[PDB]
This record gives sequence, C-alpha cells and structure tokens, in this order.
Amino acid sequence: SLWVDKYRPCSLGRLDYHKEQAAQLRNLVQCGDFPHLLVYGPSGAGKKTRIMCILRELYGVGVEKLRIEHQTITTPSKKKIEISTIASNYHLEVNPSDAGNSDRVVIQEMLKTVAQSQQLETNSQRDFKVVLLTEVDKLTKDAQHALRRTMEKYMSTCRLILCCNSTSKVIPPIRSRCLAVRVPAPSIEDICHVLSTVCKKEGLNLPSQLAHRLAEKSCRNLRKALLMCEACRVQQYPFTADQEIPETDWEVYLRETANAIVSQQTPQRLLEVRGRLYELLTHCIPPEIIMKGLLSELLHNCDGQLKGEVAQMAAYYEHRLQLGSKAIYHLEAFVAKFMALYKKFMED
Amino acid sequence: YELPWVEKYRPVKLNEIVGNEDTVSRLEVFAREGNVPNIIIAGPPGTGKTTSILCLARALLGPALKDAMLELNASNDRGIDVVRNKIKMFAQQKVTLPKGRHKIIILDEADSMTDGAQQALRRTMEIYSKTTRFALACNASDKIIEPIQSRCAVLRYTKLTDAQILTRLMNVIEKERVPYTDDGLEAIIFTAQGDMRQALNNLQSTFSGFGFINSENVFKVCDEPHPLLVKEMIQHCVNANIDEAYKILAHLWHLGYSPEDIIGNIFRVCKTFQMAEYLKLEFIKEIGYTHMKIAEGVNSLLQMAGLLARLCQKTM
Amino acid sequence: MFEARLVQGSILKKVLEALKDLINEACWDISSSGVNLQSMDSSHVSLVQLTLRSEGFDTYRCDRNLAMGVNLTSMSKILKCAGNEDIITLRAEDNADTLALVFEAPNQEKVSDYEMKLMDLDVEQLGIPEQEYSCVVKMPSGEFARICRDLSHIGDAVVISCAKDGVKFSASGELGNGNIKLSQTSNVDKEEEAVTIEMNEPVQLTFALRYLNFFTKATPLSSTVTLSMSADVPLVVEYKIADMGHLKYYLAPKIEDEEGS
Amino acid sequence: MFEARLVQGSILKKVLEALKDLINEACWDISSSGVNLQSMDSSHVSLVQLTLRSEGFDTYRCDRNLAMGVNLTSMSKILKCAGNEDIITLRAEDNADTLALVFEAPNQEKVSDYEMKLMDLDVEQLGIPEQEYSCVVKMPSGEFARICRDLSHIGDAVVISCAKDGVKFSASGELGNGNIKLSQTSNVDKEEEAVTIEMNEPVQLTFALRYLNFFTKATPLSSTVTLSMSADVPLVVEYKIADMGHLKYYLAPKIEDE
Amino acid sequence: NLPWVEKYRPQTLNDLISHQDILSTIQKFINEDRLPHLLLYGPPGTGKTSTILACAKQLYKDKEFGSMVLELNASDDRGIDIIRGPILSFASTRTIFKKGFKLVILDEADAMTQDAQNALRRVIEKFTENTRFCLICNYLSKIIPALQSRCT
Amino acid sequence: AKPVPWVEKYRPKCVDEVAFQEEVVAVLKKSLEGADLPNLLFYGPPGTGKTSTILAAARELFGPELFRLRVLELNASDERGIQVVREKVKNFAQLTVSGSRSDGKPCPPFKIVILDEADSMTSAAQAALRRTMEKESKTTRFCLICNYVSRIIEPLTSRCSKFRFKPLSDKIQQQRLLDIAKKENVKISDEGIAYLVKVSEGDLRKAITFLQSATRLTGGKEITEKVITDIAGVIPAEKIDGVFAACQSGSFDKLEAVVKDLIDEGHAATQLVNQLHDVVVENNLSDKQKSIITEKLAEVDKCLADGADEHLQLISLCATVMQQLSQ
Ligand SMILES: Nc1ncnc2c1ncn2[C@@H]1O[C@H](COP(=O)(O)OP(=O)(O)OP(O)(O)=S)[C@@H](O)[C@H]1O
Ligand SMILES: Nc1ncnc2c1ncn2[C@@H]1O[C@H](COP(=O)(O)OP(=O)(O)OP(O)(O)=S)[C@@H](O)[C@H]1O
Ligand SMILES: Nc1ncnc2c1ncn2[C@@H]1O[C@H](COP(=O)(O)OP(=O)(O)O)[C@@H](O)[C@H]1O
Ligand SMILES: [Mg+2]
Ligand SMILES: [Mg+2]
Repeated sequence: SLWVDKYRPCSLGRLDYHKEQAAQLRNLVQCGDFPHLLVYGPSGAGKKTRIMCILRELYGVGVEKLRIEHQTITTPSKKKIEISTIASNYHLEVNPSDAGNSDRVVIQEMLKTVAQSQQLETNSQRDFKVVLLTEVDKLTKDAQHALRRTMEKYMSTCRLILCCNSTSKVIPPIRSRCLAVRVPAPSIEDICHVLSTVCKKEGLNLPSQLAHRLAEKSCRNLRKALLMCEACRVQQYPFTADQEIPETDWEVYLRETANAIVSQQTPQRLLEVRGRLYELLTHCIPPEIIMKGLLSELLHNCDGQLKGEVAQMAAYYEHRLQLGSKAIYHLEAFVAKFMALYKKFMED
Repeated sequence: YELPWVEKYRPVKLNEIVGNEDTVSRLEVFAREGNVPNIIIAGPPGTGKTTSILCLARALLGPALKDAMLELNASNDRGIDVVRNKIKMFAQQKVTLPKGRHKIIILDEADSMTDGAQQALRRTMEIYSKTTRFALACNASDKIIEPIQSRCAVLRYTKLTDAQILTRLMNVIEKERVPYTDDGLEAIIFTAQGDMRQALNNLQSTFSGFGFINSENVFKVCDEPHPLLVKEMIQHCVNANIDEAYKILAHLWHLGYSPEDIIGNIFRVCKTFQMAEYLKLEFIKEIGYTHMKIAEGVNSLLQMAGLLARLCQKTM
Repeated sequence: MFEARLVQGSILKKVLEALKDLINEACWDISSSGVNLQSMDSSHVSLVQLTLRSEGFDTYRCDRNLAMGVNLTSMSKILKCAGNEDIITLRAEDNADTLALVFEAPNQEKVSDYEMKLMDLDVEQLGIPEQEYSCVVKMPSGEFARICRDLSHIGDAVVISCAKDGVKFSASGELGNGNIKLSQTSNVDKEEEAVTIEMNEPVQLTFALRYLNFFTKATPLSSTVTLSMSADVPLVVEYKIADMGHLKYYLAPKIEDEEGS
Repeated sequence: MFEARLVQGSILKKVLEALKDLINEACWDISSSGVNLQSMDSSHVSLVQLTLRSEGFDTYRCDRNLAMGVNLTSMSKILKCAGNEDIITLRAEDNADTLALVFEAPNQEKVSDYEMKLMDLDVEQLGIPEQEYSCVVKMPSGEFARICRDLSHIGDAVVISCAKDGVKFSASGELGNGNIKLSQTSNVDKEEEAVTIEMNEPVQLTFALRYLNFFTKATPLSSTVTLSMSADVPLVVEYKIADMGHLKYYLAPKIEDE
Repeated sequence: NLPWVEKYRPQTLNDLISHQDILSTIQKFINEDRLPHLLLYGPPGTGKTSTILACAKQLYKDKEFGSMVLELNASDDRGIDIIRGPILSFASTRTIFKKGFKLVILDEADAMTQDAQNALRRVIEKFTENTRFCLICNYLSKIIPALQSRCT
Repeated sequence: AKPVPWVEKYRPKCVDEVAFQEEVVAVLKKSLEGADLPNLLFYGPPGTGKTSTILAAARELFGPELFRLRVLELNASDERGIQVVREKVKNFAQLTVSGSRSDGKPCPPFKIVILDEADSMTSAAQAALRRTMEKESKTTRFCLICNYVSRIIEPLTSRCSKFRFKPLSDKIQQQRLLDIAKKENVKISDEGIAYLVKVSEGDLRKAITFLQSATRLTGGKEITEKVITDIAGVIPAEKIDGVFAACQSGSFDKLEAVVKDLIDEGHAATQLVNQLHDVVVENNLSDKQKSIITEKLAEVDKCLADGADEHLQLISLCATVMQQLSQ
C-alpha cells in the first residue's frame, strides 16, 4: 500500500497545514444550515482531503465505504451514455465533465434522479445529504445554468460541493450562492513537515536538505512529493543530500524537448520537435500543462531581455489553443515563433 | 399561369448541360452504352446535378421511367422505416427492362439524410446492383459517409466558369428577345457566383421587375452591397486610409445593410482584387476574423471600423 | 341565458368524435335558429360546418347571440362523461367564462354537472355560397368508411371519378393499384343501403386520404352520406344529423400534374 | 401441505388484474380461516386487504400457517393461460419453493399443470383497527369505474363530499370542473342498481385519482361497491367477491394545503 | 385600449409610407397575376408583415381569407416536421372557394435549419402555379442560396 | 422553523416599503387610473426588490382573490428551456377568465406574467421569448426582471418600458447590518461593516450572504478582516504590495516567484485583475504606465473569460507591469 493515501488525515484536528481554515470549516459544519460549497485552489493542494474530511465531520462513521455505480442516460439523439458514480450510503460523488457535449443531459437527469430519491430513515442521520461535483470547471455554459437551477430547486434537500481549479471559466452566478472555500498549496516548510512525519512514522531518517529538494522539485504538490519520497525509498534507503531524485518521464521529456529547441533554429529541428510534441500530445496530457512545462523549462535558458516577449507569446498561444480545437497547430506555432525570435536574438 | 424560367429552360438531353464537360461526355457514353455504375454527383448548387441525373435516367429508361425510376427527395420523409421499406422494396421489385438499361433510384440531397438511413442504404446498393443503380445528388460530401463515396463513383461538379453561363444566358435571352446592357449581364454574373439557377432567376426576376437588363435594375431587385463601393473600400484600405473608407462604410450602414451581407461582399470582392499576394492573404485572414466576430453575435458598426483599422495597419 | 336540452345524447358524442382529431379549437355561433359551427383545420384544407336546429332540442331558449370559443379536446373528455342514453342540458351565461353540461339518467336517478373553461378566439365566418353540383351521390356510411379504410392502405390519395357507369374510387401506391367501382342499385329493401347517383357532367378529382379517414368517423350519425362533387367545387360530404341538423365537410382537391408518359 | 380447488376460476383472474398494477409483489398468508393478502404499495399511499373465505372453495386442505410471497405480474401471466370456466387447483407444500397451478376443464378433457418459482419477502402486518365509520355509500361498481375514469380526465384529484343531499364527487383542472351528485334511490328493480347512504356526519375529503383508477379494476368482481368514509381515517372501498370473500382498499386522503 | 403599435398597423396600401417601390412592384405583380414567391428581408419593425397582410386582404375578401392564406411563424415548433405537415398540405391542394393561387406567410423565416430550408425549397419547386409563398426574415445570410434562387 | 436566508426574508413587502422608489409607485399609480400599460422590464442590482415590488403591484391591480388566478410568476433561470417558454405561457394565455371582479371595481382585461432573472437566458431562448411576447400581445402582459441591460437582447428590450432600480446607495446599509447583528447577537466592529459594504459594488444581497457566511464560520466569535477577506473573494492587500514590489524592479526570477506564489495561494486571476486594476487606477503612476497596465488587465480578463490558463497570463501581465514599472 502507498503511504501517499495510507497516512491520509481523517479528522479535522490531524491536518498538518491550514489549521485556521480547518477550524473555520469545523465551526461552519458544527451548526446547521450547511450551505453550498465551492472549493478551489491549485492542483495537489489538498482540496479532496478537505472534502472527505468535511464529509467525515458532517456524518458519522460510515464515510469511506465507497463503491462504483453505473447509470445510463439518454440524449435528445437516441443514444445511451453510461456514466460512472462514486457513492456511499451518506453522499454522492460524480464527475460530470466526462460527457463532453451531453453535459447538460447528465446535469439535468442524474441530479434529478438523486433528488427524486428519498433518504431512507432521514430522521436518524441528518437533514440533507451532499453531492460532490469533482471536475466542475470545464462544464459548458448551459450545463452550469442547469447546475445552478439544480442548486436552486433542491436547496432544502440537496446541497452541492463543487471542486475545481482556475475558477475563471466557472460562471459568475454559481459563485454568488456558493460559499467559496479556497485551499492554498502548502508551503515548503509544511511539505517538509509532513514528509518528516511520514518518514518518522515509517522508521526513516530523512535529512532536511533532501526534504527541501523534494519540496522545491514537487512545485507545491504534496501527492507528487510523497510519490517522490516513496520512489526515493525504493531507489536507495541510505538517504544522502546529493541524491538523484527520480523525476517523471514527461518533465524530463519536456526538458529534452526544450534543449532540442534551443540547440538549433532550423525547420528540420522544427520537424523533430513537432514529432516530440506529437509524442507528448498522444499521451492524453493537457496542452496547457505542456505549455506550462515548456515555459518553465524554457525560462532557465533564455536571456533576461527576451523572457518578457517569450512569456507574452506563451500566453497568446495558450489562449488561442483554448479558442481552437486542435492543439498541435498552436503548439508548433509557439515553438516556431520562439525559434524565429531566438535566431533574431543571436543573429543581431 | 406561365412556368418560371428555372423549370422552363431545364435541359431535356444530356448535351445541353454545360457543367463539367468530361463528366457530361462520360455520362453520355454511359447513356448510349447502358451499364451505368453507381454514381454520386457533388458540387455547389446550380451546376446542374439534378438535370444531369434526370436526363441520364430519361435517356436510359425512356417509356419505362414511371416504374423503373424512384425519385426520393428532401421534402419526403427519410426515416429508418423509409430506407427499410420504400428503397428496399423498390430495389427488390421486377421491371421488364432491356439488356443494358437498369433501374435508377434518384437520391437527391443525400447529405441531409441521417446516419441510419445511409446504414440501410449501403447494403442495398451493394446487393441489388445487378438491377438498380444509385445516382446520388449532394452539395457537400462531408455529411455523407466515406463508404457510400467508396462504393459509388464520385463526380465532382465544379462551380461554373462564367463563359458557359454567358452562353446559356444568350440562349435564354435570344429565346425571349429581352433587351440588355452588357455590364448589367456581368452584374448578373456577379450576383450568380457559380449558381446558374440563381442567374436565371435573377434575370427572370429582374426583367419582370424592370424592363431593360441594366446594372441598376438587377442591383435594385437584389440590393446587395455594390461591387464598386466595396472595391473602393478595399482600395482605400490598401493605401492605409481609415477615413475615406469610413465614408463608404457610413454610406453602406445608413443604407440599412446588415453586417453579415457587408462582410460577405467584402470577402467576395477581396477574393478577386488586384493586390499583392501576401497582402491578400493577410487581408483574407483579417476579414475571416471579423466574420467570426459577426457570426458569434457582435454585429456593430464598430466591428466594421475595427476591421478597417486592422486592414489599414496591416498595410504598414 | 343559454339553456338547451337534448334528449338523444350520444348523437352529440358522435358529432364530437367527428370533430375529434380533425380540429382542436372551434367557435360556436348561437342564435335563435340554434347552434352553428364553422371551422377549418390547422392546415386550412378541410372546412367543417355543423348546424343544430332549434326544434331538434327538447327545451331551447336563447335571448342573445353568443360567440363561444371551445377546445374540442376538453369537451372530448367531458362528453365521454355523458352516457349513451343520457339527457344533455347545456347552460351558459351571456358573459360567461364557464360552460355547464348536465347529464341526466333516463330514470332521473343520476345527475351530473360538468364545467368547461372557455377560451377567446378570432372568428372568420367564411360564408359558403349555394352552388349547383355536377354530381350528387348518396351511399351508405359504413360503405364509404370501408372504402377509405381499404384505399388508405394502398396509397395516400384517392382518385374519385363519377361517370355514367357510376362512381370509381382509385388508389396508386408503392404496393400497387386499386380500383373499386360502384353502380346505381335499382332495388334495396331499405332506403339506407342504396347507392343513388344524380348527374350533369362526369367529374374526376383527387383527394388526400388522411382527411377522408378523419371525415368518415361520422359514420353512426347518419345511415346515408351525400357526396356532392363537381369540377372547381370542393368535395361536399353531407351527413343529415337526423331531424335536428346537418354536418357538412369541404375538401379541396389535390393538384394533379399532367404528364404525357 | 396446502391444496385448494375452486370451481369458478375467472374470479381469481379478475382479482389478478385488480391488483397486478397496484402492487408488484404480494405475500399470501394462508391459515385455517383462509387466504389473506395485506399488502402495501411502493409509493407509500395505499393499503390492500384481499381475503378469500374457506367455505366458498370446493375443497381445501391446509396443514400449517403459510406465507408465500409471489410476484403478481408473472402469476398474472400464468393465469392468462387459464380460461374463464376452468376449475383451478393451487398446490404448495409446507416448505414450498414452488407453486403448482392446475387448470382443469369442466368436461375434464384438458388438465394443465404449471410451476411457479417462489421468493422470500420480509412482511410487516399492519393491524387494521375495528372502528365505526361515519358514512357508508353502496353503489354500482360499473358506475364507480365510470366515475373514476370520467373524473380522471379532468384533474389529478377529487374532493368528494357526502351530506344529507347524498354523495358528491368534485374534480378541478385546467380543462375545468366536474361535479357529479347521487341521491338515495327509493324504488329499484334490482338491488345491485340501488344507491344506499348510511349517515352519521357530513364529511368532505380529497383523494388522488390514480389510485382510484387502480382500484376500479375490481369492478367485474362485484355488482356493488361500498365507499366508507370518516374523519382523519383512510377511505375504505370495498368489493364483495361473491360470497367468496372481500376486497378492501385503504386510501390515504390528501391533506396538502397551499 | 391597446398599445399604439397594434392600433395603427397600416391596413391600407395608402396608409404605409417610405416603401413605395415595394408597393409599386408588388401591385404591378398582383394586378397582372405575375407574383412570384416573395422573400421579405430587412431590419425589425420596418413593416414586413403589414404590407403582405394588406396585399392579401386586397386580393381576397374577409369571407374567403381563411382558405387562401395560411400564416405560420416560429412561435410554433419549427423544423422538419411542420414542413411535412401543414405547409405542403396547404400548398398541394386546390381552393375551397372560387379559383386562384394561395399564400403561405412565414414570419421570421431565418430561424429554421438548412434541412428544413431544403425541404421547403423542394416544396416551392413542386407546387408553384397554385401556391405563392411569402417568407419574412431578418437576415438574408441565414438562408441557403438555392432558396434565394427561388423566391425574389 | 427552517433557517431562512436573510435576503428574501428581509426584502420589502408592500408598495411603499421600497425605500424611496416612489417613481415606480407613481408610474403605476398613473396606470391605475389609465387602466392600460405596455410590457415592463425592471433592471437593477439584486436585493433591491423588483420582484416584491411587482408582486405588491399586481396585488394592487388585481386583489388577493385574482392574484393566484391572474398573475403567473416564473423564474427565467429556472425555466431556461425553450419548451416551457413556448408551452406554459401559451397555456396561461389560452385559459382566459373575464376582467370582472366580485367587488365591483373596474379591472383591465389582460393577464400578468412575470419572468425573473431573464438576463441569464441565451440568445435563442430570448428570441423565443420575443416570439412569445409577439404572439401574446393582446391577452397577456409581460414584465421582466434583470440585473444588466445588454444581456437582454435588443429585440427583447425594444418592446418594454425600462425602469432602473436604485438600491440603498450609501450610509443606510451600515446601520441596517448593525440592526441585523444586534438582532441575531452578532459581534462585528465598524471596520468589518465598512469592509462588508466595500467588497460588494452596490450589492446588498452579496453583503447579507457574506455576513451569513462569516457568522456561520465564526459561530459567535469576532468577525475580523481575515474571515471577510476569505469569504468575499478578496486577495489580501499585502499580496498586492508584494506583487508591486517584485514587479517594480529586479529580475524575472522574483516575478516567477510571486506569480507561482499567487497561483499556489488559490487566488483567482480575475480577482487579481480587479484588485490590481483598483490599485493602478488610484495610485500615482504615469498615464502611459497606467494605460498600458490597464489595457493588458482588460485583455487578460478577456482571455480568462474565454477559458485560458491563468498561470501563463498572470506571468505575461506581471511581465508587462515589470516592463512598465522598471522603465
Ligand atoms: N449546366 C447547366 N446548363 C444549363 N442550365 C443549367 C445548368 N445547371 C443548371 N441549369 C438550370 O438551372 C436549373 C436548376 O438546376 P438544378 O440541377 O436543379 O440545380 P442543382 O444542381 O440541383 O443544385 P441544387 O439542387 O439547387 S443544390 C435547371 O432547371 C436549369 O434550367
Ligand atoms: N412603413 C410603415 N408605415 C406605417 N407604419 C409602419 C410602417 N412600417 C411599420 N409600421 C408600423 O409598425 C408596426 C409593426 O409592423 P410589423 O410589420 O409587424 O413589423 P415587422 O416588419 O413584421 O418586423 P418584425 O415582425 O419584428 S420581423 C405596424 O403595425 C405599423 O403600425
Ligand atoms: N495533512 C496531510 N497529511 C498527509 N497528507 C496530506 C495532507 N494534506 C494533503 N496531503 C496529501 O496531498 C495530496 C493532495 O491531493 P488532493 O487532495 O487530490 O488535492 P487536489 O484535489 O488539489 O489534487 C493528497 O494525496 C494527500 O495525501
Ligand atoms: Mg438537387
Ligand atoms: Mg411582424
């Protein structure tokens, strides 16, 4: 069993970072009229830790007894779509963004179905029940309009906890009626604290300097930090400060992509780097993640008078990739513009 | 109760069609021979796909046309039961036909049919091909699946070159003795844009509307933005002049023109304008971007002003 | 004050089942001569005129004319509350939003009060002129209903031709042809089963079969149907509703293109 | 060991389409008194009590108290194999997982044996109290099905009111209102066509019409139905299946206020 | 009383103004019986329905208006169903009274899909001598070029 | 009883309870004697009480006997479907009663339908609403409630009477929130109340919901600035001073540090655009610097409205405020 999820907290008092938000949420769920929640922050900050912790504090013992159900829905076109559901006897958890263009269909039908379902022995447990919408940000406009309709009509019997990142694409009038809970990414010292705790439980003597290296290469992402710690334990048990940390294959692939860019400024190297971009894109990783990795591994090389225009073109081609439908044209346009600007930079 | 000119001057034989000369000649070779393969005819509207398929079916069958030819169309219902029943038991039927002549199912506007309709189509046209042959008509081949274009012979009809449109127009005009001016007839070409039925209807319409066929009468009964005004607009955008082009913009906006038609005529004039090739490419890209601004729902005069500003700044 | 009593009760039900799917809203024009109705379909192809005379009602009295908007689906449900032998009394006010129908048992044991809310409609009274017809054919109701019910399986249209041999109903569809002939019958023991044809000029017209199938749900109203057909004249389908009135239909014929082949 | 033979088998078929739509699975409870069905609908509104008495059967053997929970849609499917005149045999042992259905011809030229799979159900027996109902109206079940069917077209519920002028049914909806009224009939030729009102206190109550339409599929069983009402209690509707037994349906009145 | 927009819908070809060329061409079409199918396009509120309704009331009396004019728009459901419903059923049949062509008035005609436009343009070709369509639209550019190649 | 939120609980109820909106009372008071009115459209920030004003207004025009029979109230964001626009309004206008009351008072014979929060509808739904207003212009009158003007389309606003609803602008909300705090026994100082007014631009309902949320988190503790800054979606001011200190002079390493230190905190980039815009338009920068920074803030908010990545765009925005601040 991995220690990333084995030593996960259960109660709100055994949290390692953001104690004040933990106390605020504990006193919020201590009284009645628990409102609609919109939890947000960066990836790996620990939103879902707060969410199952809130579910632990809201209910009794049976909060981690989860199972997968499969529910079929019908589009206006005659086609059956099977959707997945992570559910318990006290709550619901749905990812509704897996259905791309039929997100309004599932957002109407599935929560109409669970709203029309009656809580058996409702006097014993609590007043209402909670529904998690795990990936909610990339839902489209009228899907989120049906979502706020669902929030309005079953306000007495079904409150929702929407979890996402980058709420700019989340519509305004769902943010008005939802209590906004913001979970920041843990700092370098809090990541070092929880790494030292997860090593002290498992009989380990991690030096502080290697914990700083793990925190600074995890880029404020605790799950990735604990996975690096696990992989470092697998690689070598005697821990030295000068330790080779096993970085993930797509980051070092982006590093090789970036040094293939800065090596040559010719169309043949552009063909090679377009092949590398295709190999990166075929693994179903998001192109904004590729863009961010390219800019992070690109700013370690370029001169100080050229970082600003490079960053502006990075934002420009990420935005036009979001407006478009095929990623490789905008990505290789960004790479071609960077090569043209760099060869103008060293040519003069 | 006189018939309109679109149906009165429809061709009755396959050599009166001026659309695609090699395809028409091969269709006549198949009409005199008999073993016509499964064909699909694609192209823009007005090229004469319907009259080519109808003339091929007539010259094949002759007196047995009323029983050996099934014309299914867009105004009829084309559900799953229709391709299950009507097309199937037409393809299963027997007609006493000659040695080379074959049954014909004229499927006009096949791009508008549903996917299950084509799913029930495919087996039928592969199996019953010893007796019935499918002559599909369509506008865009993208809405039709690739297997139907595979089992058919695809016949791309081009947009008509203006010379054959002129020859048919002198044929109709000499058949009616309608007076004309030359530049008015070129205005009828400009209003046609590869749509020959549109040219005939606009000429028809215009003569019934106002005697002499002159640029003023056809441009009055059509009321598109004038080519001279939009061409002078693009010329004023070439030499980096926002103001002189904006009097033409205010002239075309106080005349009550919708922005969609303004940007469509802007692109259509910019297609054939005599300017630098890379400059024409940049102009077409900016006109396309403003056309997405229009199509997304921003139809202000300021979008035209910003289009003029972007065309002005792209010429230094 | 609109009180109108009708003893034979299911005849209004058959009148309504004739209007059941052919029309969804209609206006009742009420005068001292009685009840009038003139409406069209939503497609504006078929015209329906319904006339119920004053003397056919049991106790009819009506002080002022009434234009009354009716949804025939609502009283299609309400007249299904009426029995076959029940007595129907219709009651309305001069400025009513309401309509009252009282269903009474023949032994005066069961009494029923039913209310319908009325809707406003714009009325276009299309004055039908009196025209002499080239052909007038009276035939059984069940026979004509069977004629359209068989010929609606073959095709969607019928070609009806009246000539010196008689009347011919033809159909041509994807299954094949169909031609049913009827001749003038000299002697029947009953007057309700004979086909009797009066003529000036032989006619031939094509009609949609959905409309005729909607028309011939008025079969139990009358035992005999009068089809008045002529060139440039619609197909008049007259049912004589006993001695209390008449139900008349008007179908425009279809366009037949002329082909030399 | 439980065997039952009944000479008129269409009455159990009429029982079957009386409750194959209301309730999906039912527990049959047989003791030496006979057969009882106290079942409870899925939407938590209606109660059904069907009882069949011992003396009406041709022959009857029952050893122990037994409770078999059978799906009535499937056993409605198996009784559709039987005719309207055939004598019916039901057989089940003390630990029966099966139900044997034998349909025999009156002239004994056709004897049919079929098997039914049985399932276990957790059954709660609701104690129906013996109480004095204020109002009892006896009327024709064909007219009662006619009442439910012609009032169901108007609205979703009926407010029915009984008083010294008789009984009264009222429905309201977007089409309008319906208001039927019955009085005490004095002279009849047949007692099944009469209307009899036993009165204690005039009462008004509102009930949903879907369940009334469901209850009016028992009207070929009895020529008369009995509608019994009082204050703050479930409505009783009652069919007398011959001298064989009875069919009571308990309806929860609608108390929703705006 | 009513708002002033509905009280003064020009009922006569005399009351309306600033559309004199459309007036002259349409009356010239309708007096000599050379009226084609019409497609009236422009901005909202410039009187598209008023002129065609006054022309249809100029042609026919009030006692025959119900069988010679069918009015539809987008308040009803519009698509592939109602083109195969009321429209061609009105268009393919004759007149219940007298003789002459018919009229279908379709307000806000730019709101239908191009499949419905293809069905309607084939309906326009099939029945022309007995039916004269009138399509009122806001934007011309929402209409397929073959439909603009049918109706003036 | 159920815990009622204090927005609809504390809304006005009568015609004259509207807190100085006497023009909206007076126009109708004229319409009572005139017995005729066109379509209406009330636009304004929420919590003002447009819905309650039109409910009491229709109660004055019809009475409590005719209120449940002649007034149909629908929420447009609850009825965004094109079917329920084109069916329920048609059914309401088709079912007609007379315009005569049992009290003997005169009454105008047209119906009343209300569509609340109609600005959230799309273009096609609003076009279908325009069609429903077009065909039902004789027997049913239309009134709409919205918060913004241009979200309602031009054909929908060309057939209605537009009424601006002004809220309690200044110096009334602070003591009102003090009465709510003293009624529910809530301890909150003056600066917290002033910050509650300041975080919502003219919005009462936002302030009541933020006070409800802060009292729910504290549960009886002091409402400090940190809790209100957390709930109201405010970046703390020291983060903006750190951003301006990093972008004033130095290298791109400190910007990347503060941008990656602003995304990590969980802050929305649109909130940075709003607050950075607020601190640029009020500071003592040059006009060219203020102009370039604010134009880029508008472009960044555009692309964040289009769903672009916040990280790269905050990098580019901080890069151009660095190139404008260092020069
Ligand atoms: N090549 C041609 N030569 C002569 N007349 C033509 C030609 N093409 C079209 N026409 C005329 O235009 C009319 C319409 O032609 P159609 O074949 O119906 O157009 P189409 O190819 O079917 O395109 P659609 O159906 O509108 S997409 C015919 O009746 C002819 O009078
Ligand atoms: N030329 C005109 N002269 C006089 N009144 C006019 C004129 N044009 C419009 N009107 C008035 O405008 C009112 C509305 O006209 P409509 O024909 O209904 O508008 P429209 O052209 O159909 O645009 P729509 O229906 O919104 S697409 C009419 O009732 C007239 O009172
Ligand atoms: N106090 C803590 N102790 C141990 N692990 C923690 C703690 N807080 C966060 N984590 C770890 O950080 C990871 C954050 O993942 P998750 O909750 O999914 O965040 P996100 O939803 O943003 O990806 C979790 O896997 C969890 O194990
Ligand atoms: Mg074609
Ligand atoms: Mg109009």
